[PDB]
Amino acid sequence: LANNMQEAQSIDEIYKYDKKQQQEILAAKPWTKDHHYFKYCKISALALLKMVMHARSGGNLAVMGLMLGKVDGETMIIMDSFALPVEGTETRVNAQAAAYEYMAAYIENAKQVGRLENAIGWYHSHPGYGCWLSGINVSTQMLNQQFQEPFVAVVIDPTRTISAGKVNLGAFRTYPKGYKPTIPLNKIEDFGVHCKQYYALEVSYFKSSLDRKLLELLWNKYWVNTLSSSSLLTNADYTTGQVFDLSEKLEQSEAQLGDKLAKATRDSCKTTIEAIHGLMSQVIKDKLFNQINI
Amino acid sequence: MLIKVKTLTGKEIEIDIEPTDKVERIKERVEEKEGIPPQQQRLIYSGKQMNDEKTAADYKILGGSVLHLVLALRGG
Amino acid sequence: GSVSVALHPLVILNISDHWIRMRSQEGRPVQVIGALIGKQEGRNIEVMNSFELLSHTVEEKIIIDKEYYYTKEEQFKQVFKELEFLGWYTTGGPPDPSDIHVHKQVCEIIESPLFLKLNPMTKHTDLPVSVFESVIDIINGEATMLFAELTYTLATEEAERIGVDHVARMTATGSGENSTVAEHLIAQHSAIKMLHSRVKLILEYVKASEAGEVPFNHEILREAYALCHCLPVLSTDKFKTDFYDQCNDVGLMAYLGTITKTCNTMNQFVNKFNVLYDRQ
Repeated sequence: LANNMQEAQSIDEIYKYDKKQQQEILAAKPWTKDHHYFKYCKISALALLKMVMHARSGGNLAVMGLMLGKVDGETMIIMDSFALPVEGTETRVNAQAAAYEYMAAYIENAKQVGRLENAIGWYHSHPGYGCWLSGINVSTQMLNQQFQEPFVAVVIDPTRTISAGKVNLGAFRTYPKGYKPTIPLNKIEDFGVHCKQYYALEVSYFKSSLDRKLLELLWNKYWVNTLSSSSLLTNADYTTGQVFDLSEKLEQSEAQLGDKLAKATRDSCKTTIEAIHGLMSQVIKDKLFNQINI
Repeated sequence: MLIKVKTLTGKEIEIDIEPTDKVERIKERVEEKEGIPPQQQRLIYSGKQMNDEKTAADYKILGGSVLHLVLALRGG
Repeated sequence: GSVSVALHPLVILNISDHWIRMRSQEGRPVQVIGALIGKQEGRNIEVMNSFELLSHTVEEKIIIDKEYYYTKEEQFKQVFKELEFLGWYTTGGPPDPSDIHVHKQVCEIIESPLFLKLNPMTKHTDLPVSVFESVIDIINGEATMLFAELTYTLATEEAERIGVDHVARMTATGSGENSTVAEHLIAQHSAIKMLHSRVKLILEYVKASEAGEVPFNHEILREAYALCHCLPVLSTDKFKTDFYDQCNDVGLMAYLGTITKTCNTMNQFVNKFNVLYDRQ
């Protein structure tokens, strides 16, 4: 924990809110020009944890809520998530009367304490029903996007997440009216009949310096799973798939050349860095264990 | 009259309606200001949603009132 | 001892986010204060959530707002049903008379308030989170009050476990000014450090046993012998061949992957040369 910096780190400016910049970016409205504008959604660790806990706590029923944050450039930042007092069946949720009063009161109370962020989106949980936009979510997301432009639909699946051990969070945004534009068919199948109406987004997560510092001492028995990590063995299929997509991207960039090369180089660097990190861990293990009593 | 209507995302709307006037008047003010359909709108004052059947003649609005506007949302 | 308290890995994240957000907003580090919620089952207290609280300052005294607390208590009951006020938290180091004053003021709300202390500016590897319990002793005269230290647990839900593991295994949060090599090597360094500490403790124990200053245990010594007769783990030739094969494969994967980056730099250089040097 020493021989480094302990003050405001380079992962804390993401948590800083600038009112003037947000006002300028809201007045600019760069989203209306290119409709494929937003492509990245950065969610805080706290927001994701709260969303997953609330979705799982609902049991087999469906739950819904809001999420705060802001928007910068080509990315949407989602910082906090607060639930709603909704009473939904196994398929549909309504949020009839007490949900909106809760929204207004909670936003006002949060602004009282110091929460300077505004509402940035809504989320609703599919209890084992995959991760896609239904014919009602599409309509309500279009309704929200028509007037409150900075918005995003987050879909979470609690049952599948708890059964498979991996979170299933999907960020989506709807195209406006009249916007038309051995390989698996899941690309069309896993979406509803409105597959051409909405498009997904790249979901990433971030955490603060204090978040990582406190989570470093979260538990002191994963060291065994790190020493006997067995890297380059549990994700070989991942690396082969990455190599295949990298070859496809290289072919596309070569066709274009005859700026697309930048993302291909980035993907290649990422895959190679992962492989080199795995080899480094294996070399460290070999030096630690097998180089003793020779 | 400069009654303020605020959406949760930060949009601002200014309307002009006398207190004796019906809440349908507020509804069509926001209609001709933005265009959100009448059946897809909810308005909140003082933390309590007003009903359509209450005329704002005996109402705790004496100027400076801010109305929180939200859009109905549903999921499946 | 006293009342067994069960802490979830969501309160601590709430405190850390609170501290980070207010420190960023105010520029300088500050003190944050809130309120915990949970359940009371017999002799067991469980804290599972927390919400922020508003506090004002009168010269030196810190006064917790009561009307805002009441509104928040009425509001949070709609979403969470079996949740009740349990205690209050703050961020700071050693206990302070300001904390005792705040606890005495807060005592007017619940009968047995807890006291969760978080250390955001810790300077050691000791646990930064400490659960304190303030029971009113029967000492007469001046109220000599020392909050009893509590050995909290880490009771956690299944979805909470999944989310906590997902955030713990996160690595893309940085990869900016700090090299990803540093982040990859830090985990290995910490794991090796903990293993080295454990084996150093074992070595100290066996040195003490051979010195004669401790009672001689015939079973632990033979267990240590069994452990120590297996350090060269799997030194067969097949393992060496497999290791060399893996190293060669990763070397090829690095070669094919440095070539493309060199080609991209090539393309950028030729593009720049074909505009800023080419004669139209």
